[PDB]
Amino acid sequence: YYHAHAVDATIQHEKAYQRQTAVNENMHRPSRKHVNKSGHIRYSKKIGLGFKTPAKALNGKYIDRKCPFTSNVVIRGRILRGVVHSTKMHRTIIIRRNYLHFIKKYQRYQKRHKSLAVHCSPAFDPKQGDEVVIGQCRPLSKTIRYNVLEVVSK
Amino acid sequence: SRTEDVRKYVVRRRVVKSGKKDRLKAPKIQRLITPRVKARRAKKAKDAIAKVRASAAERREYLRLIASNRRALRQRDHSKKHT
Amino acid sequence: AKKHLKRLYAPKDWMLSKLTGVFAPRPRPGPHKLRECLPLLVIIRNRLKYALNAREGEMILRQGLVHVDNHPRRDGKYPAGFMDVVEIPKTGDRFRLMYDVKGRFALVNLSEAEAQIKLMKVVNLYTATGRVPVAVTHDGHRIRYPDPHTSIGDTIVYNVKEKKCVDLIKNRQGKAVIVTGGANRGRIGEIVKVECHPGAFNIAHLKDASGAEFATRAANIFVIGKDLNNLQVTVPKQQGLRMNVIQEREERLIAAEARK
Amino acid sequence: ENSSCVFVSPIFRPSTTKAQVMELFAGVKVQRLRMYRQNFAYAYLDSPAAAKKFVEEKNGTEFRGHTLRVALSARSLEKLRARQEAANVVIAAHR
Amino acid sequence: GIVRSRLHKRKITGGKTKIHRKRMKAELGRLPANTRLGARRVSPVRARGGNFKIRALRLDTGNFAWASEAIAHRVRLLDVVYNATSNELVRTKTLVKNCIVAVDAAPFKRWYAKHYGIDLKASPKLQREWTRRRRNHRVEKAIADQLREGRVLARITSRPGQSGRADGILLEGAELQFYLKRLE
RNA sequence: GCCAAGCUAAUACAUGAACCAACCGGGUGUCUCCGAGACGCCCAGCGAAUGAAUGACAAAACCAAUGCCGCAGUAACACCCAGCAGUGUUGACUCAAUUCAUUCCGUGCGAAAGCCGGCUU
Ligand code: NA
Repeated sequence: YYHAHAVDATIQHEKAYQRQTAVNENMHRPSRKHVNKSGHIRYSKKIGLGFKTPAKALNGKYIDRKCPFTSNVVIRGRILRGVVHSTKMHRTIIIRRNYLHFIKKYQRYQKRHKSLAVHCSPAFDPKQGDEVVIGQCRPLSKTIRYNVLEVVSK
Repeated sequence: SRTEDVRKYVVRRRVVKSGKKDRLKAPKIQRLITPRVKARRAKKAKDAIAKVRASAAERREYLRLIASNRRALRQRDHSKKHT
Repeated sequence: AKKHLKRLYAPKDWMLSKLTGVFAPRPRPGPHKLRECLPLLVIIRNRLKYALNAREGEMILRQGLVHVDNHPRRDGKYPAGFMDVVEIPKTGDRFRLMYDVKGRFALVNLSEAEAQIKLMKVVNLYTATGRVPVAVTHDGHRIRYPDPHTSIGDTIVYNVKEKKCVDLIKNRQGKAVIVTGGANRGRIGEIVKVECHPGAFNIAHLKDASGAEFATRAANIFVIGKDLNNLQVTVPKQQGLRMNVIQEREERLIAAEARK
Repeated sequence: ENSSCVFVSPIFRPSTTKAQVMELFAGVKVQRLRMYRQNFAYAYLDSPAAAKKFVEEKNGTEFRGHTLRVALSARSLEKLRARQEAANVVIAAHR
Repeated sequence: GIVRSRLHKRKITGGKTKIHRKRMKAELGRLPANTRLGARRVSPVRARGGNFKIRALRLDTGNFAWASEAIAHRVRLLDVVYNATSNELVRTKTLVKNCIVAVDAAPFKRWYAKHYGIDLKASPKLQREWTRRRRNHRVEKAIADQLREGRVLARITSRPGQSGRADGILLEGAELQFYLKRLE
């Protein structure tokens, strides 16, 4: 007669049970390896390059299989910065990079821009116009190759 | 019989050529085990186990060095703490 | 896939004339990289001048008359490289492959009890089956039980004749190194301070014997001794001392004037 | 050399009582059984001279269940005795 | 044949790419397995590099583990009860990864009595380690309720069309309650 | 471009080596002492699939059981081994590697059941 946990109706509306692969949440005697403040079992990872782990990653409840902090996605390659351009998708944003291009013949500059598709973890809530830091990862979709690592307000 | 020689029972064919001594042709025996090859087979198993024995000795030396280094730190800590 | 090598595409460290032929011998995979190796056919024929052509160079090699690291090699495409010992017992000459101050390959004469050891840089460490530690060196060797204090970047003194490691040199502040790549190849310096940039390359600052200051990537340095006084390996004549081109041009003009 | 105490193996504390070991082996000055080894005992002899090990029962007489082994421990009594008052001076250092 | 390249796709701008190279062997695909319940039948496939893949066509046996007790047993599959992709896979009775199946509960009941001495052991004898490990140990009612029924729900954890095996794990906790609500 | 019958090689194909020969672990039956020990039995190789752990941290009283002389010494460990791993790497890992359970092996794994010389084995 062991009373287990209950289904979290907030985060279970996807026709299949959302669960973290790295850990088993049905353990009667959890160890000290992966335990958050609430005493639950949650897998969290420490990425490199001196990036702090968000609080919602350590003591949250969301399930993301493409998050760089709570999944097997690793960060390697390039680190860039941009401004949020659109947040009309689900866990995806568009960032824009603006720069000046120098034309040698006329000795003058030229305004140019480029658009990138980035995966936004639920640990972050960026608004349009904010500045973000993104890091390169493996192909996560047809167009996505970067992951959000930090957000600067306004 | 299992011990009787077989080199003397091989079939020999005779070829005659005009103005030449007749020659006898016999097949070369295959799968014939000689005391030269019996020592060759048994030799292989000798250094197969010898090589494995050597690696176990190399493992023991490493564990001695690891443990002895770990032991010296305990004595140094206790020597200073007691004295 | 590829099997040939055009002469123009061959590395410039070798001395091959563009007007002599279309092709150059392509080294086989082995201990050293293709772009940082000297094939055995080039050493025998183009440097030692023992073989006039490549037909006579095959007679010498396929007889096993050339020993590399105390082992005969009969392939003219064998990739011999840095810190390698080449011995020909019939002629009684022993060499070591090093870099001169300019950057070219140099053959340094050796003696007995010195042609028995070589220095290897550790590039990787991992755990094998049965929980044994294995270290991979810069020339493909795999040591199955290294010193417990070994780390990546250190130098291991090996004994080719008897096949066990004898000593270990650690990589840190206050040590003698030789640069093996870049624009400062073959220069012997002294580690001053190393900048650590995670994810990117590390930069090491070195000072020469004369006091000249220079920098290079951390992967291009090779520890060879505690300091410039007691080196563990014989170096070429210039001792890794780079000189100005202005003065260099003057002495050769004077020496050649009095040469006759 | 030095002959004060002997080492007894492999007697087991959970199987043999205090009186049972005293019967086979005579320890006059001191006697103690060690549990971390669980096969070690330290008994001191008043007048061992050549000790009980050299005369006999070295490695052949065997004890109940297992063969017995003994040797010269090269430890005397008055050293560990002396440290006790040195340890008694700290037993009273704090109340 | 089948390809896995992006040359036939539209650009993000909606335009069309002009392909000027033929199809390469390095980007091929293969037809699926469509594994089903039944007597064992597999076929090997030679993959790139000379390796082999076991394309299973029918299976009826697998290895299922009780995570709470850290044990495992070889049992027989009884039915397919749920599939997240489409219930037409439940009708056709196909076996894929993460599908929900019902397995034989007899071997797990026997191990339960042999270990913890509970029957849902002719002579007690000196073996009384039952009380030694029965302390601080409880079994959820949901697992025990279906153990005595004869079958227990499980989740397939292996890819049958890539390795030729149907291995799984028994549902417990919140995952069990999630699927029991949909099935009703 | 082809068919049938009759001969016979292998480093082609197939099958297959017990004792010499160790260290260590898990589960279980009959004996002795008062929980300890002995014995018998099943399984314990490289690689593969699944599940569970490891893959670090960064001021005193009371009770039950324990180590040492009553709490001062104090790597750990119920004998043969009293230091025979308490310590993998990276910027970062669900990676390397180790232990337990089931299938393994139902894709695989010969000492080529191999060939030459020199000394007398
Ligand atoms: Na063969």
